[PDB]
Amino acid sequence: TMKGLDIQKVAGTWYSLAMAASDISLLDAQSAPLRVYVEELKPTPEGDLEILLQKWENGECAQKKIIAEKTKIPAVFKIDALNENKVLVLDTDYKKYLLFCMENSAEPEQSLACQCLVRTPEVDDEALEKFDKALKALPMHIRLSFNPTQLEEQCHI
Amino acid sequence: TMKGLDIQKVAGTWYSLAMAASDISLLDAQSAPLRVYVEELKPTPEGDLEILLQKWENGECAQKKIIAEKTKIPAVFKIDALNENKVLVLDTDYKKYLLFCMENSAEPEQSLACQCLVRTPEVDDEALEKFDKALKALPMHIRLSFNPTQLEEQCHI
Ligand SMILES: [Zn+2]
Ligand SMILES: [Zn+2]
Ligand SMILES: [Zn+2]
Ligand SMILES: [Zn+2]
Ligand SMILES: [Zn+2]
Ligand SMILES: [Zn+2]
Repeated sequence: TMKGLDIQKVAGTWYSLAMAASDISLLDAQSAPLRVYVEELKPTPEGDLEILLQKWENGECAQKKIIAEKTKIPAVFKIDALNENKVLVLDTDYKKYLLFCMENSAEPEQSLACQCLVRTPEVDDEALEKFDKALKALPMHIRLSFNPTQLEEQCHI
Repeated sequence: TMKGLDIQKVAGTWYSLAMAASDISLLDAQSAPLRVYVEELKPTPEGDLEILLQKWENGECAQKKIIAEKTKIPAVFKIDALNENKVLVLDTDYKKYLLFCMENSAEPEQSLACQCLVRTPEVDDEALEKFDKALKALPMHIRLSFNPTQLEEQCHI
């Protein structure tokens, strides 16, 4: 988990370039439970974190606003959404990429999903290498990526 | 492509441990067109290669045989497959792992799919690292990894 995280500097728009998870079924279908496309991060003054993302539901992408609550580890947040209860920030440079995981701490290998976010819509090979470097110590069995045209196509339905 | 490959040596039982493809839709469900699980390679006296595999098609785990005809490259075979034209053997050591891709000469990008095969139904980190470096240049938007108790389950789950 990240040390020295300044949550306020992650604010603004983001794109889901890649995602990976501990169980194939968490991401394989367009309707899979952790297939989510992050659009905005909105930190609060108190230091909580609003996550704005799109999820497929009943034929259409739908916006979800997930309130991530501050905890005693600065880069760990508590949630009650998507059947997860934690959001972990692994690393970011604030201006280019951000790596975050979600999991259900009660069954982590059934529930862990990590994403590589980028600030701009392009395939950033260096951000992906950082992502893959973070992932090799995690029990991932599926990894997906989306170029900018593919990402927009996910909700162009 | 591997060079000085000895087809007779690859004969015998194998298990599909990991899979990767250019297009998510080639592998993202059991029903997906290139989700195949290889059971046995059967080299012919004539230098061809019969490939036995399972494929979940309707409600079944269909058993399927594909005949891969020799070409004037020892590591490339012609098939008419699922909708693929070639099987390319990239690397092997006969008794641990074998790496192969399938593609269509007509439109390879929307058709490339590769697999890491192992002889024992064990997760083998060394085979998987060979696979990853074999593929680090290719634009694969889906990569899948199976566990020990999927390796021997019919159509892996
Ligand atoms: Zn709060
Ligand atoms: Zn468990
Ligand atoms: Zn590149
Ligand atoms: Zn595992
Ligand atoms: Zn629509
Ligand atoms: Zn022949």
